[PDB]
Amino acid sequence: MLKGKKAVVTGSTSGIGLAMATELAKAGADVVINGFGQPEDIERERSTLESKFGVKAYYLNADLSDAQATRDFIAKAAEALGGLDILVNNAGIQHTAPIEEFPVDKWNAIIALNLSAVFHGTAAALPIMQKQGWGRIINIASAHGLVASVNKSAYVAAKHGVVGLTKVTALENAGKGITCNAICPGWVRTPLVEKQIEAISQQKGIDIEAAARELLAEKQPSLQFVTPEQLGGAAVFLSSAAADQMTGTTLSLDGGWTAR
Amino acid sequence: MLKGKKAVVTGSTSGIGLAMATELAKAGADVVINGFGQPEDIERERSTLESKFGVKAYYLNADLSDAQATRDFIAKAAEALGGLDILVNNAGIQHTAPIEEFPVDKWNAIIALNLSAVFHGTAAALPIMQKQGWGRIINIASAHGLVASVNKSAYVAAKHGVVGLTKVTALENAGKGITCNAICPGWVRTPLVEKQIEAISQQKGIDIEAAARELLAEKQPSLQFVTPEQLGGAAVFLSSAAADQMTGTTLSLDGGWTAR
Amino acid sequence: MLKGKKAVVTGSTSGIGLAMATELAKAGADVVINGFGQPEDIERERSTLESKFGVKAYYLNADLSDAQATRDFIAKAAEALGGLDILVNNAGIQHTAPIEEFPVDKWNAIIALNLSAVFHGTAAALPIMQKQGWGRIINIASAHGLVASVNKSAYVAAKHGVVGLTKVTALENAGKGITCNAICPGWVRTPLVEKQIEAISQQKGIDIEAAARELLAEKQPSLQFVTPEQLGGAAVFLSSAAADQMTGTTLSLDGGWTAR
Amino acid sequence: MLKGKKAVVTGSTSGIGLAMATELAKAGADVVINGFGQPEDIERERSTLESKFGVKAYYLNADLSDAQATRDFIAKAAEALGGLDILVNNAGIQHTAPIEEFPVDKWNAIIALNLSAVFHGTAAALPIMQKQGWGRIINIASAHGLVASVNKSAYVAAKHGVVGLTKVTALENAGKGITCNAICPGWVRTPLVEKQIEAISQQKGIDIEAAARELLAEKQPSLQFVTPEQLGGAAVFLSSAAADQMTGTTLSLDGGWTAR
Ligand SMILES: NC(=O)c1ccc[n+]([C@@H]2O[C@H](COP(=O)([O-])OP(=O)(O)OC[C@H]3O[C@@H](n4cnc5c(N)ncnc54)[C@H](O)[C@@H]3O)[C@@H](O)[C@H]2O)c1
Ligand SMILES: NC(=O)c1ccc[n+]([C@@H]2O[C@H](COP(=O)([O-])OP(=O)(O)OC[C@H]3O[C@@H](n4cnc5c(N)ncnc54)[C@H](O)[C@@H]3O)[C@@H](O)[C@H]2O)c1
Ligand SMILES: NC(=O)c1ccc[n+]([C@@H]2O[C@H](COP(=O)([O-])OP(=O)(O)OC[C@H]3O[C@@H](n4cnc5c(N)ncnc54)[C@H](O)[C@@H]3O)[C@@H](O)[C@H]2O)c1
Ligand SMILES: NC(=O)c1ccc[n+]([C@@H]2O[C@H](COP(=O)([O-])OP(=O)(O)OC[C@H]3O[C@@H](n4cnc5c(N)ncnc54)[C@H](O)[C@@H]3O)[C@@H](O)[C@H]2O)c1
Ligand SMILES: CC(C(=O)O)C(=O)O
Ligand SMILES: CC(C(=O)O)C(=O)O
Ligand SMILES: CC(C(=O)O)C(=O)O
Ligand SMILES: CC(C(=O)O)C(=O)O
Ligand SMILES: [Cl-]
Ligand SMILES: [Cl-]
Ligand SMILES: [Cl-]
Ligand SMILES: [Cl-]
Ligand code: NA
Ligand code: NA
Ligand code: NA
Ligand code: NA
Ligand code: NA
Ligand code: NA
Ligand code: NA
Ligand code: NA
Ligand code: NA
Ligand code: NA
Repeated sequence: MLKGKKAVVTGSTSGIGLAMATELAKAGADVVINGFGQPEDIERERSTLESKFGVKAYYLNADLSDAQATRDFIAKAAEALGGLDILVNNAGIQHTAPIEEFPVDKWNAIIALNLSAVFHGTAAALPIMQKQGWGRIINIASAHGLVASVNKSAYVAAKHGVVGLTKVTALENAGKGITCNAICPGWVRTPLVEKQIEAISQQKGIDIEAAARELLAEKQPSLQFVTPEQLGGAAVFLSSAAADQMTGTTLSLDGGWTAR
Repeated sequence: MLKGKKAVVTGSTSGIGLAMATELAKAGADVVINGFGQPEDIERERSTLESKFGVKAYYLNADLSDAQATRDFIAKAAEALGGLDILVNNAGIQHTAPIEEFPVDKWNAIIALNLSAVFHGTAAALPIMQKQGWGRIINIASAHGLVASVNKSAYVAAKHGVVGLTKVTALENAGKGITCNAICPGWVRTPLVEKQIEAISQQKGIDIEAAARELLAEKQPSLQFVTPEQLGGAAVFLSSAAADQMTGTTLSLDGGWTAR
Repeated sequence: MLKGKKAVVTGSTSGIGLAMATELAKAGADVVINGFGQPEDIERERSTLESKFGVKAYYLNADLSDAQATRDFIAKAAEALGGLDILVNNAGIQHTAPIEEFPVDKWNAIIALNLSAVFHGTAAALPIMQKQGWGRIINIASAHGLVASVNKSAYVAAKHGVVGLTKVTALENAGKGITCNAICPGWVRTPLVEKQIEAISQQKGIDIEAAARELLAEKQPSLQFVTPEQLGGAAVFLSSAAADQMTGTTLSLDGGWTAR
Repeated sequence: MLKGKKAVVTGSTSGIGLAMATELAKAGADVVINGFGQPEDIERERSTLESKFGVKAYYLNADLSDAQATRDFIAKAAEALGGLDILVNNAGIQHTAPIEEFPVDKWNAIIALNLSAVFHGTAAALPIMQKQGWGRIINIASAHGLVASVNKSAYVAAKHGVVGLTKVTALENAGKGITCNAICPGWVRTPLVEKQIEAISQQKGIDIEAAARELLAEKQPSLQFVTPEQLGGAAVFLSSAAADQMTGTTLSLDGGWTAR
């Protein structure tokens, strides 16, 4: 249980981040959500976190590709919550192309969100955690923070960068009651992945589900998707006392991807 | 909760394994314990698992440096439990010396217990898990399955071997409902480590607790020990549904050791 | 021997890059050098590469923190050389501060040079190498592309990012006659490190050489610096036929840093 | 050049080890060879090392699955050579089967040769290298010392163990003029691999060369074999001055295997 804890989840209007916010709320944490989407859906998300799980929930819109907006977001989040115990740096994007064709603006956008926002969010959060002598920073990296695939230069670079940044954060705050770890998922069937399944299905002239199977077969030995719920469970474990001395490391939920 | 689950923990008469057995019993699992020690203490351990936590508990004595004894142990364990859902391959020993002075019999003993017993125990357990379509194999490796220190050739070799074996086990059983992962602790203050703290204290002419601090400072950035209870919590997480697609990987609870 | 080969070394007016350019020239390669410094020193460097080693050498000034300048540099380099066989992405900077004090502009500057320039330089070079069916891209990462230290968030993030980018580059160009690998040095006594030795010497109130010894003792088990000449040798090996099937990997010359 | 150096290569009657011995002899080293095979072929190998390359060469038969035989081999080798500068621990075997079907005797045989012989050979060599203040220990691990595949439990465990042992050796002898590193090949078309290509060809009902292509496609992005000659080149680089501060690490020549 995380009763009383104050959590922030970036990019929690969709996908993995939405499940993170849900699982933390179900554990008893008040939650700040963030991200893009339809305003009606976002407000329904916010209000149902409160009405289902009896916590406080706030939505703060911030484009975390902007450094100052990210730092201002963390301040506003901590003000809303009355503190900041758990930060989940989750927001991210993907774009696929070979390096020589990879758009410079897409490189910049992926580095800005998937890497730099993790730095800026961490930097803003840390003094709050340091003052109280407790904190969790949970970075959502990827299997692609540990290994590579073709046509994902920016994303692999960014995610490797997140794994490095995680280690530094941990070392700088070792023994302070603050841990920092990176959750490294394999394939999870969110909109980020559905776009790649569709692109495969076209390339190969197959139906969407045959394409999903081929995507899994190439990388993920279990031949099953990792679920957002599972990953929310992992974040809840990282937030627990059992994980007091788990810091600076990666937690891979990837169906065997990185074992081979 | 692991209500109804059937667990086996090797080397669970002391240290980390004793906490593993305790946490699994507290989660509702029936438990087979194993290891050396005073018979009066072992029977008190067994009986109090039952009387505290309302599960069944059995003690089976087996020297797991012997391959056939290890395989016979798993059979006897599964017969006692009426099945075998969770295997924790935990028993291990340590000996410190530079390579050219390292006793050949100690190399053999460390390889036999710390590596080969994990293979033989896994081999015996797997068909039971494969038939039922569910299982957890949880190998207790070390930070020394990922990095080295001086004067620990056999142990580092064995533990690296366990990390490799974990990956194979996972891959071979991917998608079958069976996962295999390695918990990689840093320093935990058990008798295995107390011997090294004492040897330091002599070498340096300091008291035992100053020696414990020096041991931590050299390797473990948090400057705190990992606890057996924490590691029992990690095993309980690995046994959970959230960890259905966590397989073939390492879970480091090491206070930052492997981050630097 | 690399007789006839056409090489480019970024940040080759100082330190490791200067030794890279020297060793490649000594092996018979024509060389484009790059970087900041005193014009008189740079021209002496250029002209003495030619007069000592009988190759052609060119200096192209480009601030590689600018993406378009980096891409324009590679074009100008290939035009000067009449081709482009070997690219050494070496230019880099360092800044030390804890995350919450780490200047946003320094984060941006380190990401731009130490990571993004590697992407932009690679992207520009690749089509030239792909057309000829041979190439070497040699990225100078660090031990800090594999592990972390305190107060080096941006640099560790960038260098981990370079290690990831290296892997992608390799995979995308597997079998094409092009390899991409990352050289990961430990401490090398260049101006980048002399600044840190000086900062230590002040912090600890010791002389510069006692500070150098303390810097080595903390991280580098050999207690010796890696030399620029050694690293130039490593680049010459990577450029050789023996390394035709060495791709996507790290070559650590670090006195044991990453072994522990 | 390694003129005057004294080298020992285990398992150098076939495959990678034969190329190791050849390249070291071509660099000017006297060489002790070792392994099984036809006596006429072995003597022709020995004598042609001498007649082609003008060095001394000796063949010492030792079954390195036996610890004392391994230690006695190193003594006899050093006596033949008049010293011992470079030790290449290369001899190894393979067997494929799922864990629950994996023969206990094959586990024991693979651990004994592929792991324990590396320990015993290292232990015997080290005092000779320590006394002279120079040495190279070059362990032939595998991609399977870093990652796993199915049906290779013993081999993956052993090779991970070699990677760990390499790190310890390096750390214990840091700064002494002795380095220890592990060469980690991908597929190399020796008899060890030809057996697996044949087993595939049967399983799939295809010709041998289509099977070789399928073997490469599954693991090795370059779609080319690594050659024994290349690996001999890598050993010659490790033996060079440029590699004085390369210690405790892995040198992967694997066509991209471990990048993904
Ligand atoms: N889906 C996978 O298979 C997978 C695997 C490994 C890691 N990841 C990582 O998981 C994280 C979540 O990804 P997902 O699959 O749930 O994707 P998703 O597209 O479902 O969700 C992305 C979330 O980030 C938000 N977002 C995007 N741009 C933003 C910006 N500039 N500022 C603030 N918010 C922004 C979106 O609105 C959304 O809430 C990402 O970091 C991704 O890299 C995903
Ligand atoms: N303590 C640490 O800091 C630490 C760190 C990393 C990993 N580990 C690993 O944790 C595991 C448990 O170690 P611990 O610190 O609790 O040590 P411990 O000495 O307290 O416990 C060892 C257990 O194994 C049993 N045992 C020993 N030899 C055996 C044999 N031949 N057959 C069956 N049982 C045997 C002992 O009786 C005891 O129950 C080991 O695998 C060890 O390598 C320990
Ligand atoms: N010295 C070490 O111990 C060490 C260890 C690991 C990795 N590295 C890496 O080695 C590489 C070289 O570092 P060094 O120690 O030789 O440092 P150095 O300061 O001696 O040399 C840096 C070189 O890069 C050039 N440079 C800097 N900013 C630039 C810009 N914007 N555009 C173009 N050129 C620029 C400099 O003019 C100089 O030629 C760097 O990538 C560094 O991260 C160094
Ligand atoms: N071929 C590959 O693709 C590949 C890939 C990675 C690593 N490796 C490793 O390379 C090394 C050499 O393998 P290879 O492919 O050249 O195989 P190989 O079968 O051609 O050669 C094996 C050598 O070891 C010798 N040998 C076997 N048993 C021995 C014993 N008990 N005592 C002494 N010598 C013994 C053999 O006689 C032979 O000289 C092995 O360690 C292997 O694990 C091979
Ligand atoms: C697996 C998935 C991710 O890493 O986000 C991908 O897009 O590669
Ligand atoms: C840390 C501890 C262990 O790995 O068991 C040790 O003995 O090194
Ligand atoms: C070792 C050195 C480097 O990585 O450049 C440092 O500044 O940490
Ligand atoms: C690649 C090869 C080896 O590792 O020896 C194999 O048998 O898997
Ligand atoms: Cl890929
Ligand atoms: Cl050490
Ligand atoms: Cl540090
Ligand atoms: Cl596999
Ligand atoms: Na709180
Ligand atoms: Na940003
Ligand atoms: Na059960
Ligand atoms: Na055994
Ligand atoms: Na390390
Ligand atoms: Na050329
Ligand atoms: Na740039
Ligand atoms: Na000699
Ligand atoms: Na042996
Ligand atoms: Na991999």
